[PDB]
Amino acid sequence: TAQKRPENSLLEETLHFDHAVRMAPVITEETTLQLEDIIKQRIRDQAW
Amino acid sequence: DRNVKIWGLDFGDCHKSLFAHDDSVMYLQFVPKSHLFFTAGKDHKIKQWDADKFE
Amino acid sequence: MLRREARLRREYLYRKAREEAQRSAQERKERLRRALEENRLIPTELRREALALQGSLEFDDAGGEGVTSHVDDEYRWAGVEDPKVMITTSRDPSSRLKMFAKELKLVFPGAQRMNRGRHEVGALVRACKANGVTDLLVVHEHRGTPVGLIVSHLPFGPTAYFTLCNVVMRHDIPDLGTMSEAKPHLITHGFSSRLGKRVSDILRYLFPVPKDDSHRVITFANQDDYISFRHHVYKKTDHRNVELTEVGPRFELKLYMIRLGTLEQEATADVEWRWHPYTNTARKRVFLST
Amino acid sequence: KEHFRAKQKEEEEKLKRQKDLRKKLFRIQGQKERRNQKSSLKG
Amino acid sequence: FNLEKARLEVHRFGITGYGKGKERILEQERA
RNA sequence: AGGAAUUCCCAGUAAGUGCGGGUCAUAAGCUUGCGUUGAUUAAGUCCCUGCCCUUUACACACCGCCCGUCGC
RNA sequence: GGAAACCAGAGUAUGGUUGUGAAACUUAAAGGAAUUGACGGAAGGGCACCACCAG
Ligand SMILES: [Mg+2]
Ligand SMILES: [Mg+2]
Ligand SMILES: [Mg+2]
Ligand SMILES: [Mg+2]
Repeated sequence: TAQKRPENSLLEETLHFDHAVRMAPVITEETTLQLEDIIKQRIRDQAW
Repeated sequence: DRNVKIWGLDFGDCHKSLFAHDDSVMYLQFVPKSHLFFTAGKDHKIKQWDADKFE
Repeated sequence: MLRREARLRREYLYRKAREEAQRSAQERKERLRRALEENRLIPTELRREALALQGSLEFDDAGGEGVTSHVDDEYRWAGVEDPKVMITTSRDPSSRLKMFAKELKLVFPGAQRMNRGRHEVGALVRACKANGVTDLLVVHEHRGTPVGLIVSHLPFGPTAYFTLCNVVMRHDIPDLGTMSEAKPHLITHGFSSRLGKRVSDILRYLFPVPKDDSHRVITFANQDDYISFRHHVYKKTDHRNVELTEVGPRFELKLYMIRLGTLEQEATADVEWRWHPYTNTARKRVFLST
Repeated sequence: KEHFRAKQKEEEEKLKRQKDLRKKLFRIQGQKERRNQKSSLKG
Repeated sequence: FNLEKARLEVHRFGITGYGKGKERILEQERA
């Protein structure tokens, strides 16, 4: 439990555990340029 | 044809191809000191280029 | 009118029950039709009742409506009439939320935004149905940032629940100017699964039919069950080269609920699909893509 | 309840043997249906 | 040119000469 | 009792007040429902800032040709 | 006399196998099409708590 272990002990323990759900994606310039490429291709083809 | 091409003598590789004039180019010559050349074509114009920077 | 609305809903649910029977009834018909068209033994499951299928097949013609689909019944006037969208917020909105609701009006052609005061949730749905409002949007906020979105189709249409992730508004960006406000072209990308076809339909029918030469572009892009909303206008400087300038808000969506009823019927409507996060394989599964 | 469960078990093995026995008979009937294809148009 | 496709469409066009009522009984007989 | 600038708002609307819930997402000094009391001004023009379109169903009546450039 | 005789088959589904240079160079439509193409001005009709007016 919490009382037995010293304070802030787990910060250096390097334990292994699992996460419930996927983390939200992070927006970056590389995503923006890739997404603009998809729109640009469809505009040229007029594939509305 | 309107293009002008720069080639390396060591291996015969084309560095660049430029639009240059709007008609056939008539004459070409480098400046003596550096890699800058002058060109003339049937488009009433004279242009100079930097062979290193392709500009 | 109240009796009419109750009467129509029972017809809507009743037709939904037999859509599976009619698809099964139809599918066995072509196998017999294929069996007669190319001389081959009729399948033994169709060996009985084969003549009955032939009589109905001979009755079959272009005049009949055909097999019923619940999606078509919900979105009956999707093409023929332009949608009418009403946008409202939760009670006691923040300053930044009232900015966000002001922007969604400009995004959707013909949308109107009304002040939410002390109006109960039930009364809004009643008023919207009376005046022919096609779609209703409700938006939530947390600490000045919008966090939830609900899209409801008023004539007993599906209700879709969304949560926003990365919201950037035009009011943050200085000196943008004014929007094109024309009827937009829609770009839908990444929706591959059957449910993905369902969700993209709800988002598409919020918009009217645009013109051919319209320069306004709205993009819904799906990447790992997260839908990206982007708004662009393009100018053709010359052939094969196009410039894109971004206008309008930028935000992400995550669907977790679709209910058959309207947002006045949380207590009675069935759930078409829900996101279940506590399944053992929840982290490693996606639903909008195949 | 225990009796009824045991009765279902006999039926499952019974239906399993029923399928195999009819399988030999079915192929002979299938051969007859081939002849009806060639005479389907004629009469 | 496939006879099996050709034979049937010839057969269908042949029956129509008899009449609509004769169509029903012959098509019933076929199935 | 909160300057310069700047944001929002037309009827049970603005504003004040209390009482619940935590609902398979989001939410803890936050988030959402429910009710009570309930206003001032406005129902119209393109003057500024802009947006969407146009300038080729012959009742009566009314009206009677938008302009310019470069290419082929 | 006719076998307890006589003689000596289709459907789906899941997998496999197969069926002299265009760059080292070029965003000038590899250098286009056009009686069919590319732009600009003015005027008229509407509209907006992304504009005025009154609060
Ligand atoms: Mg208030
Ligand atoms: Mg109130
Ligand atoms: Mg103050
Ligand atoms: Mg309160």
